[PDB]
Amino acid sequence: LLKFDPFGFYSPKLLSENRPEEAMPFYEDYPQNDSHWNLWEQFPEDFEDSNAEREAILKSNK
Amino acid sequence: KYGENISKHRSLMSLYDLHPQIGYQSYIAPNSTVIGEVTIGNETTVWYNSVIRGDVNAVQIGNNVSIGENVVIHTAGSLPTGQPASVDIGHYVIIGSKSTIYSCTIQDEVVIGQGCVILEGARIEKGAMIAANSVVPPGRLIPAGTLWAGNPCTFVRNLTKSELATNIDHAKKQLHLAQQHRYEYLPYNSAYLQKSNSEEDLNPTKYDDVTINYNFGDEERAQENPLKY
Amino acid sequence: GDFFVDKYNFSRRVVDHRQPYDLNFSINNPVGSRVWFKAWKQKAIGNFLNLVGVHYAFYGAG
Amino acid sequence: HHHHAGDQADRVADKIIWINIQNRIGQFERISAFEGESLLEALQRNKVAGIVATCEGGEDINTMLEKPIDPVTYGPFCSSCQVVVSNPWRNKMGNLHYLEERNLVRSSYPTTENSRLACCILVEKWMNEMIISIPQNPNSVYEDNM
Amino acid sequence: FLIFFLFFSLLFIYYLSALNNFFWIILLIISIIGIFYIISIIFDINLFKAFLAYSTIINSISFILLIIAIIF
Amino acid sequence: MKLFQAMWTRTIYSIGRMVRETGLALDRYGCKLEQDISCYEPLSRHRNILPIYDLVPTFYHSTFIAPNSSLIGAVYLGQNTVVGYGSTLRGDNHAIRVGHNTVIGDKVAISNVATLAAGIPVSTNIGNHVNIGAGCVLQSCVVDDNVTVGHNTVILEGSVLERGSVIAPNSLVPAGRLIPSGQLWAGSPVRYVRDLKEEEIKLNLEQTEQNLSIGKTHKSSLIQQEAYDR
Amino acid sequence: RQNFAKNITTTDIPKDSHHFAAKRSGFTQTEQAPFAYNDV
Amino acid sequence: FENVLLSNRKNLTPQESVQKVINYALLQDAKQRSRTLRHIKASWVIPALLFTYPAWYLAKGAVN
Amino acid sequence: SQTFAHDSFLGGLNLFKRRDPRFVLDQGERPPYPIINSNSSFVDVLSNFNKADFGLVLFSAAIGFPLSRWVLKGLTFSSLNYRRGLFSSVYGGVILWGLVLGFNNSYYRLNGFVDNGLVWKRKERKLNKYDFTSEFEDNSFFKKLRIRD
Amino acid sequence: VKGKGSIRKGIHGEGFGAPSHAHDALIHQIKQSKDTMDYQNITNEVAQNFANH
Amino acid sequence: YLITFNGYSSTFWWSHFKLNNYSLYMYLLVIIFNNYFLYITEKHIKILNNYSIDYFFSIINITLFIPMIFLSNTLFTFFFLIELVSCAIFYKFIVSKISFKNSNYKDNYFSIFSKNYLNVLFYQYWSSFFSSVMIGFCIIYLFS
Amino acid sequence: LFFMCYELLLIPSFLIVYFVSPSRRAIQASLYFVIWTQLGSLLVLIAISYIISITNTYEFNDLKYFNFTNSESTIIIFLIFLGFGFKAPIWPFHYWLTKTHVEAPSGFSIYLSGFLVKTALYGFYKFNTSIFIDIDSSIFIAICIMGVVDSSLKMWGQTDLKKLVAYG
Amino acid sequence: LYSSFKSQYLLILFMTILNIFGMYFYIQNLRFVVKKNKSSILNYKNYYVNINYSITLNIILLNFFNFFGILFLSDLIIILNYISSYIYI
Amino acid sequence: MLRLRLFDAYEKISMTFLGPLYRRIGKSLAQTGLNIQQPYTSDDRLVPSLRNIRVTNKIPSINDSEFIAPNSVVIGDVITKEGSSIWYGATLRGELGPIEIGKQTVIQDLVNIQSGKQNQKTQIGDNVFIGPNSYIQSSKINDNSFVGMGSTVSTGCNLASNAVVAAGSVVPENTQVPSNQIWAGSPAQYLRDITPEERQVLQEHHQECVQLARIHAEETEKSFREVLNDFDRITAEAEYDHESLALQ
Ligand SMILES: CCCCCCCCCCCCCCCCCC(=O)OC[C@H](COP(=O)(O)OCCN)OC(=O)CCCCCCCCCCCCCCCCC
Ligand SMILES: CCCCCCCCCCCCCCCCCC(=O)OC[C@H](COP(=O)(O)OCCN)OC(=O)CCCCCCCCCCCCCCCCC
Ligand code: FES
Repeated sequence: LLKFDPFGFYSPKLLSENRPEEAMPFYEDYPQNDSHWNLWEQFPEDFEDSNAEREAILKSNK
Repeated sequence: KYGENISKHRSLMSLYDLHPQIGYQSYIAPNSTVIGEVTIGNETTVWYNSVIRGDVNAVQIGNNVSIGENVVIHTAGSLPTGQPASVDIGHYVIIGSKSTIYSCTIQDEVVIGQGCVILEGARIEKGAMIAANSVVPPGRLIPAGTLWAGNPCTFVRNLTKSELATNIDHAKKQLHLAQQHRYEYLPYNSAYLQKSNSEEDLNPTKYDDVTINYNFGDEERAQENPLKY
Repeated sequence: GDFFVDKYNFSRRVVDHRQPYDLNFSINNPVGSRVWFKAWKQKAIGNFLNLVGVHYAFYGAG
Repeated sequence: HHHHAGDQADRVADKIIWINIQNRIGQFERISAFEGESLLEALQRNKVAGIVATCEGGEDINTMLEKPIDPVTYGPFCSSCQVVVSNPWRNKMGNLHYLEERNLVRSSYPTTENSRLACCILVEKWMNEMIISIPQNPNSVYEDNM
Repeated sequence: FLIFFLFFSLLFIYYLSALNNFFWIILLIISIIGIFYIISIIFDINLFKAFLAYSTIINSISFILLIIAIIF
Repeated sequence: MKLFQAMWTRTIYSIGRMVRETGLALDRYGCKLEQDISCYEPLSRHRNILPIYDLVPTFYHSTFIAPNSSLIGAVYLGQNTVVGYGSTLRGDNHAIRVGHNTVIGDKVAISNVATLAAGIPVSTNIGNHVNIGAGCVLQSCVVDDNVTVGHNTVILEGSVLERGSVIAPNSLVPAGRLIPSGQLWAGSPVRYVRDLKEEEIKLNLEQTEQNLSIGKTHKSSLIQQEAYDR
Repeated sequence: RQNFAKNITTTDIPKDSHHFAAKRSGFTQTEQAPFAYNDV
Repeated sequence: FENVLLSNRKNLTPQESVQKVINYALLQDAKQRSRTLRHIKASWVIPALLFTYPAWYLAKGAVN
Repeated sequence: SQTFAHDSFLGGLNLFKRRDPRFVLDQGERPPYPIINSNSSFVDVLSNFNKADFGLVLFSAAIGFPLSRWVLKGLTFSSLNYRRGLFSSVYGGVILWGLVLGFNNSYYRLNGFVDNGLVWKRKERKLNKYDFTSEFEDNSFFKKLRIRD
Repeated sequence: VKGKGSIRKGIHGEGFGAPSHAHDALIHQIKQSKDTMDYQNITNEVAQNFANH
Repeated sequence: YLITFNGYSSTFWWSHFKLNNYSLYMYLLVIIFNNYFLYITEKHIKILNNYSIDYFFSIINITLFIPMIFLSNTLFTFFFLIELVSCAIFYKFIVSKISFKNSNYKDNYFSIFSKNYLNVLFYQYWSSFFSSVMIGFCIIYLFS
Repeated sequence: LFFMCYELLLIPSFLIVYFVSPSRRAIQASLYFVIWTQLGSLLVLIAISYIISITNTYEFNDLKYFNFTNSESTIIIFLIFLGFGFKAPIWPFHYWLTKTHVEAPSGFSIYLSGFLVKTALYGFYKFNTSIFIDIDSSIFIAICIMGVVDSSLKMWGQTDLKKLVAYG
Repeated sequence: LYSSFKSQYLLILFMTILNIFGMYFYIQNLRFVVKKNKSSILNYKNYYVNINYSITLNIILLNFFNFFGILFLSDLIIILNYISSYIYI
Repeated sequence: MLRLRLFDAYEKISMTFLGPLYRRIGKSLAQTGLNIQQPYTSDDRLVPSLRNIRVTNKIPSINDSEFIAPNSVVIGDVITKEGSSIWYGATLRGELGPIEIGKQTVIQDLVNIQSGKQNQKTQIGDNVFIGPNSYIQSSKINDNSFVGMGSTVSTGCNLASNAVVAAGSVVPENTQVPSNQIWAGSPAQYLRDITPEERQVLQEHHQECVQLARIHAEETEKSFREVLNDFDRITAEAEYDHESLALQ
């Protein structure tokens, strides 16, 4: 209980959230709150998301 | 003998009344090959460039199985212990890419790492995990809910219920990817329209009596699998 | 020949090798023709030889 | 298993329970089973003849293979997985469940006092070298021949 | 159900309605005996086609009760 | 307006799919009426360029793509990139980006995991002048610049191979690992072996350039035999 | 299981990249490979 | 627009190069996810606009 | 409601025009049209054959061909001779059914059940007290199926 | 094997049943000795048939 | 034919059959349901063929005569119509397929005894016999 | 329409218990819930059938313009009380509630105890208020008080918190 | 409803007994539908499961008239009462 | 017979008129639907046969092989002897170095025979079995050698006659594998001398694989009409009674 710190305010928490083992996949850690009341991913308004890579490659091939 | 421009490869092939069977929502990649008596389950995804030979013995595969690319599954015909030498794969089995399966039993919720060789007589029990680039020696038992790694594989550590549920969830995620890949294919093959008429096509040297058509009643049959012949 | 449009052969045609064995039999010729009459006479004579009393009781009584 | 880190895997041959069978044609078989499975599952995996297994192991919840058997269980749903066990392992099994006995006595073919239902038998380590006989079981419905 | 049982009911309703003074008691006795005879039996079967047949039988007894109410 | 354009695109795509299905069904029906069997030929359905709706593979024409390879979904190949025979690049989940002058061996499977933690890209990014041996399995990795990967090597998700690194054949880089620059790593659990020398670096660069030239020769030979598109 | 996107676009995750320093030299023949991502 | 992956990053330390590649990959993944979400949400609004009034017509005709 | 003129080739379509959904009339109910021969014999019905019944036979012949083909669409493992024989038998059966329909139409015209070119001196006076169909039929296709609205 | 369903062929001969099935001693005797019985061999099947009778 | 049918509410062929609206509606309803079930049966038979021509010919004979029961104006003609229908139903039960092609290769050199066919025939035959004799006795005593 | 809307609450509830519940024992709990609540629904169905057949109407004012005899009113009140007490639940018809609450998912257990039983109460109130009943309600009062006592005396012997809340 | 209209309380009681017993007889099998995994009950034609679209459409129509058939039962009642009205007139 | 004449006339009309008309309309509709769906779609192609690919003057000599998979890849100077088998997904690149496959040699599924050096002959002897998912690199594999599935024979390896590499083993570069010895492990090391029983097992495995390749060659090399006849035969067997089987 003393070392328990899942939110990383007292014990620093990796963005990777865990060190994967040399025999396990890099699965995320289960969150403390498993709520599924999540919206779709929120992007900022006026977000430029055009497929610039594909457009550039097509321009080169054109 | 082997000189032609159009490939003769068929994804599903029979061998002397050994007909493969495939369940609903199962995606066999057109680049993949399934031969002999192979019973694929419902919602099973065999990815590209994978070979499944149920020729010398049958191969039963569970429902939510995901077989990766470059995976060779084949049977041995006989085992030293007298057990059935047929591949029996559990219902939520994630076989990693470039894997080899040689007439072994794999129970449900089993994860096989990429580049793993599971030899003859091996029994991977329910919930087990084999890390990538590992070889299970022939006739070896992997206890249920255990994590192994090595060549030959050695016990690493027991698996928690969270890890087991994570593997189960990873098994279920491939379904919608297979749905997208299926949706990219129309039920009617359009490749026949791109060929040129041949003398054999226009002038059949031999004729056969009219029998039941292989597509009889297909106007009433749902086109659930677009890759069906 | 081969009438390709884009990639589709509009003249694509593979003649079916599955035909009834009696496709060109004499009995399948239009009724009233000499070939059909020959085949039908043979069939009727064979049936009468197999069924003398049946033919008598059916056609003669009819 | 109580495996330790770095321990090698154990042989399947060392974990095999042997069932010696007398088939209806009076022929001696030797099949392999694993603890935790049912005798019906072992017999069907080994393609053992004589077991009709019309209901195919009964219900999937509150099964007869659980320890202890749930009181709300429906028990076996036919009398087609009948195997006559030998005396030692039959005594070790104990007394019949009431539903299993009801299904055994409601069989069109004669039974014995050592008769058990295969899908009601859970394979255990003490069932090694266990002798059973499998005379031909009755066919219940029109689809037993389908 | 559509022919045999329908003609059964019409025998009690239409064709032999003048004999309903004797039909009612026989139908009531048969209905009571069937209800109190099959309630236990429908719960000792273990076959799909037996389930279908007993569904048919239960519906037949219900409709016999209905025609008893009709001939009143 | 962007959602309206997406709706219009999907509506037009669905109308085209309906028209194509109707046409194929009509052709099959005429095939039936003609007593024809051309419609029943079990020709292979494999497509080396399989777009997942809007995830269309994109590559420069300088690339060599094996006819039996399978580029699915969002794949982005740089100039002169060589793709081996039987190699699969599944961009159905996330993009698979490959740099200029990169060689991918035969029977190489590259894919992406569903999700990863924060700061870890779920896309398989491969730098320029990378050489990948045959029989490799890459998952959501980041290989940067002139990296040599031995054959039968498995790179797991979250792995980062830095510029100028060599991984010996029949090895496995585990998930979330880092291979420092200018080092040789070997073994299924990858262990450090030695720092790369100038001779080794030059030999690896020469070998990957030779592989690029061999890929160009393969494309030239396949075009002549009518086994290559365009 | 959770399936949301950790790599949000509305803002940048506040991180400290200096707390953990990945090893880059002096590896032994039996040591494990370092970890690529060490931001906290 | 500059393609960081298809660029001359050899004038930097390997850590800087891999960090730039990671940042570029994250940005392009965000853009791709935005496009995929836009296309997915299009699969909702079209059925909502097209078939909702037929469904309401059916319900109204059946009820009142 | 108007009916197709009898003794034409569309007189058999009057069989599909019914003023009431009843199968038959009552015992003492007068038929819609004057009776020509209530005690009709088989040869009386044959003599009363006309263009309406011939048109019914022609309609059976025209619609019987696609129906026979549809029946044959389920035939397998059959030679060409048996296929042609089965088609001929089915087509002859449909034409015989058309002959039966024409015979029925002639019998009805004899009995006055359908239009026979005759009208009663005084029409039966009926009050359409219960009427759920007049407004529906006057604004729909079904005005052609119900006689006298 | 063509025309024999799931029955397979090994090296020194061809099987008489599906893989992992039960070899019948009576079938082996019939196939090997087509009509030759040196003596009326009383097997378990014959003894059980006599007992049933 | 039923839709275009016309006539008087009366009894035809020596009052052995009744042509009235209710009997004709019962005839039509029986035929309509027979058509629905035959349509579904065809859709099923295009999936897997476990039935022969004789089975569906027996079904054909049932559907032809089973609506004629509702036209009966007498218990005599009704008894004979149900005798014909019971013979057709016995015919249908007779032509059920006995053996199938299955993946059960364990029974090729052993005798498995399935008795459902004989049980069906026995019970149908004896129920028909008892019903027929009781209906005949009832007819004889109703004539009295 | 009142009776039908009362009757439409069974299928979604059984579907929630049968498919959303994680416990393996919840299948039998769903069966018990269905059979008990449907026996109560059958009793209420008999009562409403009496009401509709005797006075051919569907309006409470039309019920106000009609009087039921003593026997008919007694039968109606007994039937409605017993049915809505099957759904209430009342002693001894709370076995289904105990089993379901122990085995149902927590969300449905919140919804089952919180709301549906109140729909049963509303149905009973609407049915009994519109009909003149001349019998003594002491039997029904005794049944309700016996239910209260029986539920209260069993709270000490419950080590399961959800079953204790069910008894409450 | 008709038994109450005909004033048959005993017949109503026996109908209720039969209905409740048969109802548990039917819903008892709903417990058996729980399976540890998805089943394989479809015939295989051309190496894939044969799903008959015509039978599926028939089941769709029957399901519509089974779920929402109470909304349209009045027309069936009218048709059946009209048919039955000919029995004595 | 007027009915039969009408039947024949409509058969001729339907075929010779409706067939071509419906086919033309369907092809036009399919083409325009494909055009509408572009570019967010793909169409079925004609998959090239890559099992006889030549490079400049390097032309395969594989006509003696008893089985070559339709989806296998054989490029360049690859010379195989009589009875050779190359299975599904295998890749033999003779441009990077000559490949010499011996008599009765089995190269199983997804085996990559690729030369590490620019021009080095990869010489596999007679009666040699190579397991699936193997990787052979510029090696000399002598006669009657066994290579297990998932095995990697490196650049300089020399496998003597009757040498066994266990499945999953990776032979190090320049490693000489002696005769009648079994090696195993990711660093391949001498495991044990092979017993005669295991030798017989390996011989039977090789003969079984040779005959299985013969069967697969019989199956995979069927023409389109033969494949259609096989499909019809399978669908007929799906509905054949025991009486029909007895008749056959
Ligand atoms: C700028 C160009 C724009 C083009 C827009 C679309 C134009 C459509 C042109 C249609 C031309 C029709 C020509 C005559 C066809 C008559 C129908 C026919 O022959 O149907 C029979 C056939 C039966 O098929 P089946 O039972 O499945 O048997 C398969 C056998 N192997 O049935 C079939 O094979 C099925 C195909 C029938 C095709 C006609 C159906 C028309 C229905 C009305 C239009 C609805 C919209 C369809 C397209 C979607 C548009 C969003
Ligand atoms: C403005 C408009 C412009 C134009 C728009 C476009 C064109 C519109 C075209 C409209 C329709 C045209 C129809 C053409 C004729 C159709 C004939 C027909 O379907 O008849 C049905 C039949 C007629 O009934 P009826 O005449 O009363 O019966 C004989 C009485 N002598 O009825 C019967 O057979 C009734 C049978 C009653 C008994 C069975 C049914 C009730 C019991 C079962 C209920 C349902 C259960 C499922 C049954 C099986 C369903 C498959
Ligand atoms: S198989 Fe049914 S009781 Fe065991």
